[PDB]
Amino acid sequence: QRTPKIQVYSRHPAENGKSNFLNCYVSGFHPSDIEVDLLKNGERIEKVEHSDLSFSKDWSFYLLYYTEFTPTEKDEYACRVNHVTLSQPKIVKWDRDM
Amino acid sequence: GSHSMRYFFTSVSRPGRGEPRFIAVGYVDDTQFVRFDSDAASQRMEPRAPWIEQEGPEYWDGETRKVKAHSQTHRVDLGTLRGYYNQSEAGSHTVQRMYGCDVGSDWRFLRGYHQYAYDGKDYIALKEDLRSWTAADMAAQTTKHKWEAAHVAEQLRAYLEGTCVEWLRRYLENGKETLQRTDAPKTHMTHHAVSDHEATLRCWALSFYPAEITLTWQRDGEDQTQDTELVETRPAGDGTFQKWVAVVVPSGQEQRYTCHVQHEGLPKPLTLRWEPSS
Amino acid sequence: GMSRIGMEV
Ligand code: NA
Ligand code: NA
Ligand code: NA
Ligand code: NA
Repeated sequence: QRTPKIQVYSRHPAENGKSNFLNCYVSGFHPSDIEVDLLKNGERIEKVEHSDLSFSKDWSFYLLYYTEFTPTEKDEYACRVNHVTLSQPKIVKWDRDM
Repeated sequence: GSHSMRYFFTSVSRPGRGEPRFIAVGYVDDTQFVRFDSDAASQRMEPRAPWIEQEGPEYWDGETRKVKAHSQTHRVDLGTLRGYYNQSEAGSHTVQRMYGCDVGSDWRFLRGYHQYAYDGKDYIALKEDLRSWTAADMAAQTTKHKWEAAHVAEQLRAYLEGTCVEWLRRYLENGKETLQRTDAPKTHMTHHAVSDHEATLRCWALSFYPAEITLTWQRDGEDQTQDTELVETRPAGDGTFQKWVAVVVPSGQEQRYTCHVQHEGLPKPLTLRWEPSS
Repeated sequence: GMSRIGMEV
């Protein structure tokens, strides 16, 4: 079993009030079953899509989860991941500088 | 430049009920162009790039027959492997397969490969000679003797050196507008104070294609790895990739630090420094 | 285009 690595980021450099896309890239995990949600103010975002499962040279899997979003000064965005290797879901907050 | 065509397959057993979950994807370089998902409604191989939609119904019928045959081979293999390893019928297990071919700048065959894994570990792989097999353990050694007796490597070698390269050249021509275009990284540097006397400089590479790239920091013209962070290259979601590299520096000393960017789309590597008025 | 080779373990 290998635990997922997570990056949460925007497709384009963030500007408050300008529409964009919120990504959560999960990689380096095994087995492939995984639960990924994008959150807005701690609540699950409903329209979220993901890439088709693929894997790296070490056989670990990777997926991209994504949705449209409009960054603002007051909204907090995050990615929440659960996997067999995790005891509790891991929440990674979106920071526009990363 | 050089190019590749690669197919990836994953099957995951579901012993409580039904057949394994099966997902197949095909790539040309870093571009996904076809997919199959056993859970999807069509039960067909589906297009994922505009240039493959040019293919007619005989292509889609042929690829659907081949991918469904691959799914059944994986279903049989999951059963055989459970027996080779004396495993319970109650647990979920996984098989993964990747194969494909590489061509050089002249679009001629460079190398082929066919690798197989059970539960995330190497099981059996074709060697670079396209004649021999690497078996990781004694269960894979049983499979190796079976495949030597059935002329498997000969059939794989014929596909990898012939058919695989012929399809790749066809796709490179039909999808030339994007497949043969390199997108050089769009670079910039950001500054993030961490105190009144230290700051992080972050060097960004955005919207590039293909994914291969190198970002390095130098201080006074020599490589710097202390106090640096380099994230894994990540998809933007529009077919291009992103990466960044960061270094923590004493405030006022930013001009000593340079970020160096190497990519196929850049004739000469780029050098960036922090613009102090910003 | 995919391979048609079927080889079972
Ligand atoms: Na868990
Ligand atoms: Na070329
Ligand atoms: Na230094
Ligand atoms: Na990664």
